[PDB]
Amino acid sequence: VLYVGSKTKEGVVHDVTTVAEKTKEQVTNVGGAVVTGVTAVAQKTVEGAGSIAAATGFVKKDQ
Amino acid sequence: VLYVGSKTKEGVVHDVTTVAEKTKEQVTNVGGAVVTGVTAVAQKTVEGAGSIAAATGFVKKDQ
Amino acid sequence: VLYVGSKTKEGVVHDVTTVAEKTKEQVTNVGGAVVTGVTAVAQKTVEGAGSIAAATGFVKKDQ
Amino acid sequence: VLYVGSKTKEGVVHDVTTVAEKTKEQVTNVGGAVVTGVTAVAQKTVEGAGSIAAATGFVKKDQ
Amino acid sequence: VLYVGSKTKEGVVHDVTTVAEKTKEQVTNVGGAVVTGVTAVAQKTVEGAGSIAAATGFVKKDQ
Amino acid sequence: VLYVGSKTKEGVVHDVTTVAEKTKEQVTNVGGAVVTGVTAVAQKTVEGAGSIAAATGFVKKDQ
Repeated sequence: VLYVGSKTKEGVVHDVTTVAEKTKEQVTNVGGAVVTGVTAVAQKTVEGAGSIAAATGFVKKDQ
Repeated sequence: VLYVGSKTKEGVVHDVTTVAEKTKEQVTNVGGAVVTGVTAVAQKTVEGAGSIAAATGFVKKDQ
Repeated sequence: VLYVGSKTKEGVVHDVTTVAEKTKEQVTNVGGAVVTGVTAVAQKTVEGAGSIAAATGFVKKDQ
Repeated sequence: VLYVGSKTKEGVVHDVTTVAEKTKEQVTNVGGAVVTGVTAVAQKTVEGAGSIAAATGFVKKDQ
Repeated sequence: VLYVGSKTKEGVVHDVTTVAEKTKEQVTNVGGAVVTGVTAVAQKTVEGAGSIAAATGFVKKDQ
Repeated sequence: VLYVGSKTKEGVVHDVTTVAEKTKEQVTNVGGAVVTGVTAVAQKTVEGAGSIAAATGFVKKDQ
């Protein structure tokens, strides 16, 4: 690897605008996962067997 | 690998605009996964057997 | 690895604007995970087997 | 550029919930008026002398 | 640029919840007016002499 | 730039909750007016001489 004057931009998130508006919201949850907001994940490298990069609303029940 | 004056842009997310508006919302959840918001994942490399990169509303029940 | 005058930007998050507005919100939760706010995760490297990078609303029940 | 117009809610009614359970009700009316249920009126304009907008359980015995 | 207009709620009614359970109610009315339930009126304008906007349980015996 | 307009709530009613449980109620009315339930009135303007905006449990016996 060798850069010379290069404007590299690996693995980013930007300029994310959300104008939300809810007059009413009701969330009932039992055991599970609920996600209703803004999420932003930015990773460059994730190495590993069995791993999980960037879960969101994840439900895992193994044996 | 060798860059010279190159404006590389690997694995990004940008300029994501969401104008949402909900007069009423009702989420009932039992055990499962619900996702109702904005999500933005940006990864460059994910190595590994059995892995999971960028799940969203994922339900895993193995044996 | 060798950089020379390069403006590298590995694994970042920026310029994330959220204008939210909720007249009413009701969250009932039993055992599970609920996420309703703004989240921003930025990692460069996550190594390891079985690991979890950047969970959000994660429910894990293994044996 | 992206434009989103101006909402307006001149004279509305919404989100009226009434639950009843194991409810005994006995009513005896003689010449009068009785109201026992849910009602919702939404008008924008009512004009005129002597008018009666949105009566409910009204009795009117003039001479 | 991104524009979001100006909301307005001139004369509304919302989010009215009434639960009842194991409720005995006996009513006897004679010539009068009785109101025992949920009501919701939303008007923007009412004009005129002698007008009666949004009566409820009203009795009117003039001479 | 991002603009968000000016909200306005001229004359509204919201979020009215009433729970009742194991409630005995006996009512006897004779010629009069009785009100025993939930009410919600939301007007923006009422004009005119002699007007009666938003009566409730009103009795009017003139000569």
